[PDB]
Amino acid sequence: DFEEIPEEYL
Amino acid sequence: IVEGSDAEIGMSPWQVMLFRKSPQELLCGASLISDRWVLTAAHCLLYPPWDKNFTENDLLVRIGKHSRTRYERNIEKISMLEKIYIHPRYNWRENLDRDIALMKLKKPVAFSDYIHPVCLPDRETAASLLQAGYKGRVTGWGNLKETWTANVGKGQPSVLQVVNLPIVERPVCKDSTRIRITDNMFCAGYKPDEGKRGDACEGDSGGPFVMKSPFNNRWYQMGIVSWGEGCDRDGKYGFYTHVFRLKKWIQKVIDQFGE
Amino acid sequence: TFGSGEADCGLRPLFEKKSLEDKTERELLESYIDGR
Ligand SMILES: *C(=O)[C@H](CCCCC(=N)N)[C@H]1c2ccc(-c3cccc(C(=O)N(CC)CC)c3)cc2C[C@@H]1O
Repeated sequence: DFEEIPEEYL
Repeated sequence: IVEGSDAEIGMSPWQVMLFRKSPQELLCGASLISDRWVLTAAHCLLYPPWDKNFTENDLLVRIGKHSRTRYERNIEKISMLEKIYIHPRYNWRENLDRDIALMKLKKPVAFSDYIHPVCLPDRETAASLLQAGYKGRVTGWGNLKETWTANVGKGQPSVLQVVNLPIVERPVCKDSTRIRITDNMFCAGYKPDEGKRGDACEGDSGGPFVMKSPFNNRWYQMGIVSWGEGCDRDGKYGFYTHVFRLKKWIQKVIDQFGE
Repeated sequence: TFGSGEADCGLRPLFEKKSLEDKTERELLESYIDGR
């Protein structure tokens, strides 16, 4: 459901 | 939120989303109380019956949001957690008494039009406002229709929802349930006759119940969304963590670290 | 001090700070014995 968030946050 | 409406933009700039990294999920609501501190419900992190026990690296915090599922590219801020603090007497065995937790952010958030902390009440603010009949306001991205028993119709919102609900008197709170109610809780919601409806629901827990002071025009957080029996069931009510009664614990922890 | 730092708490940039009301906050304020 969620749009992807920036990889710097994972 | 059941029977609420869409929030205006910037209407609740202290609302935070608790977001699981993997799988990517909404966990719970929360709130921003300074540049570095987030307030939520302990049951969002730690709940043994359901084998829930999150640590800091399990989670992200997302601040500044409106859309539930969009990444709001130059509007939202995402933060990492440094440290989770749960009340040492939170009662997950019995009734969710002391359902409160503090989260320390890795780096302070910058405020903006969409990111702005709420106040915590003082004694006289708690006293004047926390009265049966007065309404406060609950916000969140949780379900639109009951899932304590899964409900259809619409399911999930796309934007932040809002609802205003009256404080109910303590004897009616206690007579609505078989759970032992403590002085660290209050309940809220319309009575079955009153015609109006509305409630929190799954995915809303941990977020803010706020009220606006008529003396200084500021918003205060008086409750945290804690538990309830179903969502918007007639003759049942939402229960909230009583934020003022746990305020000593809150300031004890934010004073001991520490700059 | 002055709150937790802020001090500015609870006053929203897009509303209180520029003297705009949201579309339901009057419902809150008139439940407070109405009071005015
Ligand atoms: C959070 O999103 C869930 C909803 C909170 C508010 C919902 C509402 N006002 N309708 C949250 C939730 C809700 C209810 C319970 C629940 C129901 C009945 C009993 C108990 C319970 O286990 N007790 C403690 C042992 C007695 C209070 C809990 C549970 C939860 C968890 C869910 O994330």
